[PDB]
Amino acid sequence: QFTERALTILTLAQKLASDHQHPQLQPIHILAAFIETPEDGSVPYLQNLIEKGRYDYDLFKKVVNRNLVRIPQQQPAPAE
Amino acid sequence: QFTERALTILTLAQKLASDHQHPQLQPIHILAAFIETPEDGSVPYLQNLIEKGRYDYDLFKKVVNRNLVRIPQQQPAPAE
Repeated sequence: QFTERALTILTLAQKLASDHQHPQLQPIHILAAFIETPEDGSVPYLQNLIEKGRYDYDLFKKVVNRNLVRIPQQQPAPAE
Repeated sequence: QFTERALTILTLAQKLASDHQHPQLQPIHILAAFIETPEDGSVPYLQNLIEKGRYDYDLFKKVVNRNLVRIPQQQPAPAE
């Protein structure tokens, strides 16, 4: 099972596939789910394990957004 | 090197330049490091040398925070 923080990320990932009418929920959306805001003090964005781990978040958001654009749309009901 | 208060205030200046994705770390950031919040009780901000030294500290607050906003934003690689 999931914690409130984790379940929120899961939920948001699903939300994002629906919001963007995507047929599939991908790591791109879960990555998008973490970057809720651009807040410097937020663990989901810059206090993040990814930021401190390996890939920079200014570069990260570009990767995530590029993929959200590349992933094809549906007529909302077929999302995910 | 620096002591705990000094290394921290320098670190904060450096942190601000990278958080706001600025092209250069400068006097604005170190002033911002000192002017962490509007609280006069903050030892780094008003009961500090800043109010006691005469300078109209409200001006530093407004100019410095305004400059954190006005200073051009960059990609993570050019940040700081």
